[PDB]
Amino acid sequence: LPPGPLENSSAKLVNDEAHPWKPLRPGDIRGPCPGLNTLASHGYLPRNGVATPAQIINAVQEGFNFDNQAAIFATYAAHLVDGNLITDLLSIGRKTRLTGPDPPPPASVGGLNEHGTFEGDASMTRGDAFFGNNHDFNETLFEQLVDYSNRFGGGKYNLTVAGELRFKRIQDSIATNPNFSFVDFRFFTAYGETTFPANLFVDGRRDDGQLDMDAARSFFQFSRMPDDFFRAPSPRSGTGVEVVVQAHPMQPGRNVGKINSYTVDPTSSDFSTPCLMYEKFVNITVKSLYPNPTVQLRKALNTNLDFLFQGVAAGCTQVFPYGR
Ligand code: HEM
Ligand SMILES: *[C@@H]1O[C@H](CO)[C@@H](O)[C@H](O)[C@H]1NC(C)=O
Ligand SMILES: *[C@@H]1O[C@H](CO)[C@@H](O)[C@H](O)[C@H]1NC(C)=O
Ligand SMILES: *[C@@H]1O[C@H](CO)[C@@H](O)[C@H](O)[C@H]1NC(C)=O
Ligand SMILES: *[C@@H]1O[C@H](CO)[C@@H](O)[C@H](O)[C@H]1NC(C)=O
Ligand SMILES: *[C@@H]1O[C@H](CO)[C@@H](O)[C@H](O)[C@H]1NC(C)=O
Ligand SMILES: Oc1cccc2ccccc12
Ligand SMILES: Oc1cccc2ccccc12
Ligand SMILES: [Cl-]
Ligand SMILES: [Mg+2]
Repeated sequence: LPPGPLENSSAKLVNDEAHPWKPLRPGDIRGPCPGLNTLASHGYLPRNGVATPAQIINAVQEGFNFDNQAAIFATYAAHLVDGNLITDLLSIGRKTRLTGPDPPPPASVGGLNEHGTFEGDASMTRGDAFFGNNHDFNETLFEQLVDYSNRFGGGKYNLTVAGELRFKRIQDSIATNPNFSFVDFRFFTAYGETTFPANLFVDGRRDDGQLDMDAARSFFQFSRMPDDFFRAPSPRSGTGVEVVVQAHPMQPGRNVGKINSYTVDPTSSDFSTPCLMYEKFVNITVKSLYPNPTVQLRKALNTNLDFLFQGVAAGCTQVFPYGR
């Protein structure tokens, strides 16, 4: 079962004796998420970067005070499209035999590195998949984050910086990635993610939304908590996302095989239709990976889809692609 919320959600030291940072060993997997990467590199998750959904939910709550609903939604969304539903294992990065025997095509079980399932374009510190690497820390992109922090955040990363950088990244992908896609699930996650450094990488004794660049580099590049890092003082995920959207409101769309051809997609969900984002994720994205599953897969899909629905913001109706 998905873990419940923390019994005690106070700020506390999370870079502690039981959770030291260690460098990668051969075979250890890190991916496009600096949060999960850091949890793995401090042993909140298995240090090889392969974990169960329950391990992931417990780690994001314990290590960073990610809220339960967001933890559940993200984890089961990722697991459904990138994880092995039979073995209950998900790679936080590149596809690995460690997640076990694969299901039939067209399912990929590609880990979080898979492009276009969860991971997508206009990431802050990772390049678009089209440019060759959607997962490793990129120094040039991080230096741009520092520059935007200097220009809009007084040297710190905050929601104002997020609003400007989010837009810059979109516009750079429009200008250079002929395959740029910015619809549906990615349209939502691209905004929320930009709040996470301000909400979750800021020491919880401050919780002031102003992330310094030394801490930012430590998390984004080295998957390492600052010495003496306290987690956030209460559960939170994407609060302040409205600031980021309001800075430069966008419509969902994509380039259409050429640069500078961004074309709005009226079939995509947007922030006015959050339930549509959920329904399309299940009916189209998940169903297309598993169009006619065999018995054990069908049962695992339905279980994980029920868990996903627990993380859906209130008011949406559950959909059942494989029946009830
Ligand atoms: C709850 C389970 C989570 C999963 C499965 C997950 C997975 C992912 C994935 C696949 C991405 C790539 C999005 C992209 O293409 O840019 C991403 C982005 C990101 N995640 Fe998470 N994430 C989770 C929770 C968290 C938490 C708790 C934090 C912070 C503590 C966090 C911080 C970030 C950041 C900062 C980015 C954007 C990095 C960048 O653009 O350079 N995530 N996440
Ligand atoms: C919760 O944890 C905090 C910090 O570890 C501690 O001070 C407090 O006594 C615990 N109990 C409650 C209910 O806050
Ligand atoms: C290009 O976008 C398509 C969907 O429009 C996606 O299937 C594919 O993985 C993307 N390729 C790259 C390398 O960006
Ligand atoms: C990092 O991002 C920059 C700017 O988009 C790009 O030129 C470069 O190919 C990427 N990779 C490396 C290793 O810098
Ligand atoms: C970010 O920092 C800048 C400069 O200190 C400040 O003007 C702005 O109000 C801050 N934004 C947020 C959302 O804290
Ligand atoms: C998803 O499929 C369900 C039937 O299982 C249907 O009721 C619903 O309208 C569909 N949603 C979308 C957005 O296709
Ligand atoms: O927008 C989001 C909401 C909740 C969780 C997320 C995890 C990763 C990336 C984006 C997320
Ligand atoms: O309201 C939201 C919009 C987009 C992404 C989010 C991620 C987490 C939590 C809330 C989010
Ligand atoms: Cl919570
Ligand atoms: Mg990306």
